[PDB]
Amino acid sequence: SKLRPGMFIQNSNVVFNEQYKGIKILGKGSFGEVILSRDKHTGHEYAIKVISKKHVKRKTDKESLLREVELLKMLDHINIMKLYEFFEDNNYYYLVSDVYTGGELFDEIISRKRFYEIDAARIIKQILSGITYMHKNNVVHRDLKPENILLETKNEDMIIKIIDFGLSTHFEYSKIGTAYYIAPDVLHGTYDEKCDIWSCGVILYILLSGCPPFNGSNEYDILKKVEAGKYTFDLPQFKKISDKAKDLIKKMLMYTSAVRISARDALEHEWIKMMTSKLELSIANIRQFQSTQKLAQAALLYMGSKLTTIDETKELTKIFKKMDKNGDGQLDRNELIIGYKELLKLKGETSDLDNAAIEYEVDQILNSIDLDQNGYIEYSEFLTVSIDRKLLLSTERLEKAFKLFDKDGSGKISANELAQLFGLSDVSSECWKTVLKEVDQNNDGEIDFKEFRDMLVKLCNY
Ligand SMILES: CC(C)(C)n1nc(Cc2cccc(Br)c2)c2c(N)ncnc21
Ligand SMILES: [Mg+2]
Repeated sequence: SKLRPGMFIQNSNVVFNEQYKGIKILGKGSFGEVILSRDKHTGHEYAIKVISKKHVKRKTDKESLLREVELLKMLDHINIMKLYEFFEDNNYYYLVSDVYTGGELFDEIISRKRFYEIDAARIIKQILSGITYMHKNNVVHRDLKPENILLETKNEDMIIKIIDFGLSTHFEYSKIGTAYYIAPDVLHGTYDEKCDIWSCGVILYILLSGCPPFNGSNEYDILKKVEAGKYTFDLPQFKKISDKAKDLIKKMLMYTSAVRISARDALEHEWIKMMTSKLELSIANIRQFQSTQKLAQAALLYMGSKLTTIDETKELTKIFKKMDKNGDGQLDRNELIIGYKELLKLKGETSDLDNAAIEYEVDQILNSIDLDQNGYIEYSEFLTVSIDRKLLLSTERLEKAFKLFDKDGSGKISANELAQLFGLSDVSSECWKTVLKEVDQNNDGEIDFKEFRDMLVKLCNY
């Protein structure tokens, strides 16, 4: 968790397979992190997903994965992520793909001023076209979420790009919005290509209403409704939505996979052929549903970072204690890096990419401190700044998620929305309510952002 999006590593000179030079971290996806990399010889830029062998187990043998890759390399579709190459070392699996500067689908949608029914039709059509092509070539996604649906460019020429296709069949860990889209076929272990239709049917339902078919402020609550398969159109949003659109959803959300509509039949459905041929939807509900998920995970990452950083601080202090032989408290720049590495060795786990992140971590803390030019640093001061910087980064991510959440709000969070946020964060109702008392002083039932953060801090303290 030492690699953040946007961070440059080209000074570190990290090379993958002796031909791909790491340059910029684009972020993190399924099973690993994605790194912008340039070809050492040609100069092509690529996106490389870095899956580590220690954190992520493999569900299949080495022969089957290679055959799957060779199949994915020969597949070309406008809505499917291109896979150029697969390789591995002692610590990582590497997947080389194209660079998509667009971003997630639901993010671009809630960044727009408004959303129409025709827009949702064009989006679904591209998705189904990609799913159809992959199904014809016997490839199943199994894990289709709005996170796995990107755009090629920042446009308008909207081009949907489906990613992580076929990765879930071979990989498994050894986020928060996954239970909404998972098919009952997968939950029963007996899945086929029809599960991707279910996932797409759920997305269409959300694109049209702004609300999940199978809702809940908790994974167990959501998965129970998915298991039941009981959904409805009893919403104010579906009152203006065409019967053609409802007919498509009904066919895609069939519990029995044999009865469930296929990808090509859905692509040739009456609703798509009419709406994408040659009425404005609730964008507020989509924005509410998306930002709530984003703010909730930002809350988890905040509390997660603060709590994790404390324990490693107590761990690095022990290590730095055994390195400070004169007891002056000052350590070398080289000694600080060694301490970080000895933390990993005592945990079993270093890699050159990992060593690069460590140096970057150390330097960024040293760049925040008025350094004495004797070459020595107080490690207590070092760890203190380390804590504050990680707290600062967590707040900035919290500010960005809140900005999206409060686009058309009163600047405050309700008491109900906290229940939805902390519910998805698996936080006990007795916990955040007791903290809400200390945070809300005028008993308004509503609180601003600073007060919301104070809650997260006090929760790490309870
Ligand atoms: C937003 C971010 C998480 C940084 N991401 N994720 C992917 C998807 C992806 C999926 C499988 C293998 C690779 Br390479 C890349 C991806 C991409 N293909 N291009 C640019 N960013 C990407
Ligand atoms: Mg010393």
